[PDB]
Amino acid sequence: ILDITPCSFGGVSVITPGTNTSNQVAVLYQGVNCTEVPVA
Amino acid sequence: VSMTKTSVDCTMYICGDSTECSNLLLQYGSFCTQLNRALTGIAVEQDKN
Ligand SMILES: *[C@@H]1O[C@H](CO)[C@@H](O[C@@H]2O[C@H](CO)[C@@H](O)[C@H](O)[C@H]2NC(C)=O)[C@H](O)[C@H]1NC(C)=O
Ligand SMILES: *[C@@H]1O[C@H](CO)[C@@H](O)[C@H](O)[C@H]1NC(C)=O
Repeated sequence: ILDITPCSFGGVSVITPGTNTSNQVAVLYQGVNCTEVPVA
Repeated sequence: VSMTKTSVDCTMYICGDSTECSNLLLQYGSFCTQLNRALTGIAVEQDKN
């Protein structure tokens, strides 16, 4: 017997201080463990 | 004072990882985003509240 765990998905939210001020940004991957990022 | 912030992806709830049913949903178009704006609008006001 196999358990199927449908593949990890979640919201992509982007963070910006002042786009007017700078063109650098940071990201949130909502509801996903860090393991699933260097893996992904 | 508040209720649970739920976020739903309508493009995924209607069908998961089928590009096909997703390609069909683009013929309705706007309705998915209209609900995303709405559920963001409920979710954000839980912090405000
Ligand atoms: C992210 O997932 C990893 C597993 O891939 C979690 O690490 C496990 O934590 C438990 C409890 O300490 C250990 O028994 C396991 O040996 C750990 N697994 C590995 C492979 O190291 C980690 O806790 C998770 N992080 C979050 C924030 O959920
Ligand atoms: C943001 O825009 C104003 C003009 O409305 C400008 O004066 C200000 O320097 C800008 N901010 C940054 C960080 O450059």
